[PDB]
Amino acid sequence: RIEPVDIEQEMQRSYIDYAMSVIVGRALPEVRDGLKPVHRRVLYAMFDSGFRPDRSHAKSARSVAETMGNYHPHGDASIYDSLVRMAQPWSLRYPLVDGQGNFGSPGNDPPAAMRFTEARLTPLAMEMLREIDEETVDFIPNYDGRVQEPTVLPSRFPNLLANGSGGIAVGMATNIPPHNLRELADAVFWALENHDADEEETLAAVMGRVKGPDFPTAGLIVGSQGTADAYKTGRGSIRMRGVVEVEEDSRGRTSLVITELPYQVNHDNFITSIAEQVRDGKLAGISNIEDQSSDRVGLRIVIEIKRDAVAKVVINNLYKHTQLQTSFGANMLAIVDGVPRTLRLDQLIRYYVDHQLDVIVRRTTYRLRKANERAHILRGLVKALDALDEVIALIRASETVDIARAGLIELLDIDEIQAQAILDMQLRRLAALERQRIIDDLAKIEAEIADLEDILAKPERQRGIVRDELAEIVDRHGDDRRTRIIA
Amino acid sequence: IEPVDIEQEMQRSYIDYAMSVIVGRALPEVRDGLKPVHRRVLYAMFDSGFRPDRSHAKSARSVAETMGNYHPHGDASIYDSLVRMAQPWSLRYPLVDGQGNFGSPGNDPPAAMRFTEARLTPLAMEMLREIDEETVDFIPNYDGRVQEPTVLPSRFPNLLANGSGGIAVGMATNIPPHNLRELADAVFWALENHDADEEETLAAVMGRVKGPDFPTAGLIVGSQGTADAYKTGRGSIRMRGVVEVEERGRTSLVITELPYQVNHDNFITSIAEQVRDGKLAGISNIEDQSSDRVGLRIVIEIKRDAVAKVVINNLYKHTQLQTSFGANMLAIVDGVPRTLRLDQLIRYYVDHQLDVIVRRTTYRLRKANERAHILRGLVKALDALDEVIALIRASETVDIARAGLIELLDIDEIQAQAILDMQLRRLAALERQRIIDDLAKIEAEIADLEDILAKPERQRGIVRDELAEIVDRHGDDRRTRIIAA
Amino acid sequence: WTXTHXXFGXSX
Amino acid sequence: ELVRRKGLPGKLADCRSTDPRKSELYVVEGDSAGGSAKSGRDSMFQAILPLRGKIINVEKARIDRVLKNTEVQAIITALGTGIHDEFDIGKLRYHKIVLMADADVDGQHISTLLLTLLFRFMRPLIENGHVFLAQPPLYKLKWDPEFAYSDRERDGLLEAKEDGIQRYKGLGEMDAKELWETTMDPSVRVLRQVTLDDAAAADELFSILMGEDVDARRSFITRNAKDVRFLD
Amino acid sequence: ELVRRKDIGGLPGKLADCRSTDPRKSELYVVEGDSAGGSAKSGRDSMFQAILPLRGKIINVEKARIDRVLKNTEVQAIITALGTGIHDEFDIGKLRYHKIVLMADADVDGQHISTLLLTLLFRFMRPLIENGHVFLAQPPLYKLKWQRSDPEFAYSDRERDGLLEAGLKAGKKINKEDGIQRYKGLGEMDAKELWETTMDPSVRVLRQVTLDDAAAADELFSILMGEDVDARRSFITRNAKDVRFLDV
DNA sequence: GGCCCTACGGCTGAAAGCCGTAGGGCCCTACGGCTGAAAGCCGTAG
Ligand SMILES: [Mg+2]
Ligand SMILES: [Mg+2]
Repeated sequence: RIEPVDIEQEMQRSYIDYAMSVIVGRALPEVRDGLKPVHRRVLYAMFDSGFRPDRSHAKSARSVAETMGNYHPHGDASIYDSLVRMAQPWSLRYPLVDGQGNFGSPGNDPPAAMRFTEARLTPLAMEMLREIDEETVDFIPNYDGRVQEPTVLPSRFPNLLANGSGGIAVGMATNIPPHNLRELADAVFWALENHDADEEETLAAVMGRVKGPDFPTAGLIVGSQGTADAYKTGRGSIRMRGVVEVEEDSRGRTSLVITELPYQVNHDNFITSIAEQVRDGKLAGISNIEDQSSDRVGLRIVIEIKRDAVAKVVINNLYKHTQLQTSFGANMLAIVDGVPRTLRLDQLIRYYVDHQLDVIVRRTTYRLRKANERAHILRGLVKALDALDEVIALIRASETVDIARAGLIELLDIDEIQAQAILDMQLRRLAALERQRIIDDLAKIEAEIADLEDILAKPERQRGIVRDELAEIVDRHGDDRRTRIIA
Repeated sequence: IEPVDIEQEMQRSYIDYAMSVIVGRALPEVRDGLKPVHRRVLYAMFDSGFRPDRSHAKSARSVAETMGNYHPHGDASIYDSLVRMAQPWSLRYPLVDGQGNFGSPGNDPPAAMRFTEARLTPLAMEMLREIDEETVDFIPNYDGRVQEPTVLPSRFPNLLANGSGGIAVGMATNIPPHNLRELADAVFWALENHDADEEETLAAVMGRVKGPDFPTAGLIVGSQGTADAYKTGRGSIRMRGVVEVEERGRTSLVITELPYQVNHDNFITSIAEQVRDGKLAGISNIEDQSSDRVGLRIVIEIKRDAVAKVVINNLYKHTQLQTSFGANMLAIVDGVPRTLRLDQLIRYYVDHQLDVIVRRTTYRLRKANERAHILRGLVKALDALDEVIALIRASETVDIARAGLIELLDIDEIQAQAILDMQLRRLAALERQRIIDDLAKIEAEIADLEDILAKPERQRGIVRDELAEIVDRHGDDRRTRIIAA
Repeated sequence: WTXTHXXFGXSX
Repeated sequence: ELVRRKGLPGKLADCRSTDPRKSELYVVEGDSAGGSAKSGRDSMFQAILPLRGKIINVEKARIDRVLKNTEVQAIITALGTGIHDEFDIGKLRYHKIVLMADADVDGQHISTLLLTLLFRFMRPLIENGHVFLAQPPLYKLKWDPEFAYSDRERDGLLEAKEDGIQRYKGLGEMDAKELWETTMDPSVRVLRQVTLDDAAAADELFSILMGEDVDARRSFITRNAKDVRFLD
Repeated sequence: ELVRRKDIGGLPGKLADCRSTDPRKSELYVVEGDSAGGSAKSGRDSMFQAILPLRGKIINVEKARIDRVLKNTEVQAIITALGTGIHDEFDIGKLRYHKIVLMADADVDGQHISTLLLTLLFRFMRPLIENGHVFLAQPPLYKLKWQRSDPEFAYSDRERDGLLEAGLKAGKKINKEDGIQRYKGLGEMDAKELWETTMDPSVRVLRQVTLDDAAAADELFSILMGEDVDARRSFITRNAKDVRFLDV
């Protein structure tokens, strides 16, 4: 049954199919949780499996397989590699995986295999999954309908801005830098307080509270144009540099010691690129290059220079011809309502806060539904405490369990649910301390239901709940700025 | 810095390696007929749920749970181990059910771990039957965090049904497979004749186990090797393929069957390398006309100045079209390696089945006595129901209710708690008489169980009944046919 | 590994 | 007629028919799929050439690299015709060249990388319609079973967990009898035949999609994406 | 002195050399596994410690005819990293590292690999044992993760039960759930662990390999490693019985 | 035994590769017993 199909239509259909699939579901972060699908599905597979911080580490193969079989039908190669990048403190400003074992280094030094490493969620990753079981995010069936998976994660801190994201898609390519957590919290606190501000009022506020990127690798940002260009337009270009100190040898010689380097600069490739320009003799002022970095002092590259050479000139030449100075090319692309968008800083803040409020409103509704259920049961239980002797009589004189059920509905004014509760109730609960705990649990739940209806009714309180929960988080988990900013 | 003599080190280390390989990698336990890696893949599968009532799980999840919890070696050689158990040209009674590309009888490798799916087979469920009833010793795993079975209940003579094969240090084992129904006739003997001696039993089993039965069909040629192996633990069993001559004006040789463990691609290559050498003339051309619909079919047109019998026998000679399975019945018994006769394998498996059923009955008895000692305190609470309800209501806490419950009647803390936890549902008319009736039924069962533990005659009976259930449902016709020479 | 038992007594 | 192997590519399972008219080269997304294909094919007519991964993009790559990519060499050899000016349709070893790439989205992408090779390097093979695409299913909704060829066609078919929906992420998840009956049995399969109507409209499309102008590719994607479902 | 690869080498590729040029202060760790070699490349003292990792099992040089052995890339790598030469051509003056540490898993397959390693050294390079250059590094078995204080490492269940008892009795506190990490090989260790337990000279636990009698070693090697299966079978059957009682 | 080839975008700075998700690979060794005269087959392990 041959079916002729023109080549222009097939190229168009198949290549746009590939491109949309790469753009919306592989390479680009979703704006609310900061996560490409692979990150979402790995960390959900871990959460659902138990590999929390409370429990002990579980071999990576178990997370890689659980992910591949229930959520992510791709190769175990790249899933392991993704999980690993999430565990490295030089790759994520706020790592979401707690790895045990050789997970690599800043250099060409590779990570150990999947069978030797163990891995579990970090406490921040648990903030990413806080109350995900309270119908706070939309769930959809996985590739084969056997289970359900999150569409987005609660993301109770702003992941996308905290850890960045970098992704080559088709036709576009995102590259958002990370930021310092305490700062982003200030920006969000503003955006919650001034919920009404027009876009440019908001933009100026966040821009002044979010002084700039905070790379896991520390180092230096030089000047402010690129950063401003990035947050105003979503595209900028941010000059970064590493840190050099000058040392004076016992015998008058001087040396240059590199201790920090720009973000995503491979240490091995950098030492190789200096040595291959004294060997090709275009970077003079150097005489040897010794790599004294050990796991106990951290990075420590020592460059000894000629006595007929000036420290600051060789330094500026290193800035120009190596990556001791390189530009982070910001391009702030992200998925909003399933479409790609280049976003300004105020948009990355408002859209995240709007997600948090969706989350708290959904969470408060869920708790309210479940609380109404519980009070509808304890009210049918106090209605039977008051009328206890008639009840027990009816049941000790009913042929079946169904006859006693129908009789308890006839005898009070209650559901089949309240009756069924009554029959399912243990005798251990007929002591006096327990019959009191029942009336009191009703008192407590009606107080709580009041509070929840209040919340759902005042957006002031909703915003206030976001503020106070995120301030708890920042205080347990915020850290100092690593990357130093200058002019 | 302490010194060490090279002699002492080489000895301590090589002995530790060799004993570890002999007892825990290469050689099968005699009861369930498994190496560790097999026992741990089957057990992680069971524990994970990948049973035949449920959808095939991605084959990466079984490898991950096996290596994570039980078997700390490489995913590669655990995937291969699992894959082999699902090839039906490798297991006469396969224990893994494979969806996907699991190799071929030749050199087609299996699809990577990320592509295939895998679950347990019904027989493999019978290797695990009632493993949750204290039917086998468990020991802590490689990090004490969970526990693993030393052996599986193996409710069928897996070691003989499926063979084993393995290279260790200083030795090596090669038990062929066998027909499950024949093995069950021999086990039935050893049960009806439990007091009989070794001469007699070896006679009777050799007479019900006519020989190996291979997944690949083929033929066994000669009765001697079969008999050597069964009588002394070692023996050389010659197998043959099946040739089907067919007569465009052209006369051909169609191979439809081969001996067990003969690679189909390496076979063709050997014919073509000995016709390239030119030391098997008489062949016009070799063509694998083989496919999933026709099965094995290697058609071999022969020259019109060559005869069929002559060339067939040349092939028997220089190739593996006939070749010799060299058994060395060797297994681990009570922790040590032992070559064994067919009477010592059947008997050792049988003793295992009896062990399993007296252990399961011990477990069932203890749990029955638990539930009865509870039920007795409940019915004592029913005969004095008004006193007990009034007592509790008048109590202040639940501990006070409990103390008063032990005062009123003569009950334990287990029994008082079981009355306290008792739900109102059970104080209905039909439900109180359910409690009574239940106590009665459980005391009946308790009697049956005491009775089984007294009478070995009964324990052998339960083995025969349950294994025939199995063999009727899962046994099959003999494949390899037996001829003489 | 000591040479006890084999039939009766299992292998030791 | 043409000789079949017993110089041709290392990885090629070839057919045992000497008449290219009645023969078929199935081209496949790596070794694990090649396996199930070689087991479930009809070896008399069908050959199987597995390729490792995403083949090199020819439109972005200088021609001399393209010809050192081992998989490209495998493809040129397996067909025999030669390329460009030296192209000799006479030497064509198979008169259906079937592209069987994994039913998933990355298989559509491999399909495009390959149609690009065949258009820039053996365009008459497409002119005479010797180039096909096979439709290995992505999904077996078991229920009167049924098969689905993309994440979308699954939900229309479940609207219109116990071995029900079964995803085929490659041909490697497929045991030969199913791959025979869905894609390769000439008596029931649905092959799709590549045709060429405007060569110039075709030529410009390939430069836009596969070439180095990412500024022209972006604008194409954003101008024709929302409107792809409606090209019929 | 000797030159170490840096950019110009002339040495094995898997080798990660040391900066120091003086063999009397340099050490080569031959390490089972590329994961474990990689994480020893990071943990080392780059000044003095070089790393040659080994894919798994080495070629048995006593069963294997001399010709296949020199064509074997891993054996050729171990030879080139030592500078000396083999058989009659051997020269201890050209030795590249005056301590050779064999570091393999504390599992039976690391014993097999350290057995395939000491067979090679003894047949191709006997003098390196005779002079006490060849050591064995004892990996740890447990990490004890005290809460408030530094972790401790333990190299035997005896030491583990002693350190757990002593710390708890000192008022230190330990989680039941994730509190004591049992290692099953070197690949499970990060670079800091490998340093703090098998590479730092001041807490290392090495064992110097000596040679009392080169003639009963000759027959021992012949028995265990060679092609005479019966001699092996008989040797294991004679000596397995008394493995639990050799040090009483 | 992690190390290899692809796509994909944007930087550099001018011809490649780096970066992070995806498609797909490569095959050394020990061990015992074979057939056949060396050797590699087979099944669990690094
Ligand atoms: Mg190990
Ligand atoms: Mg040998």
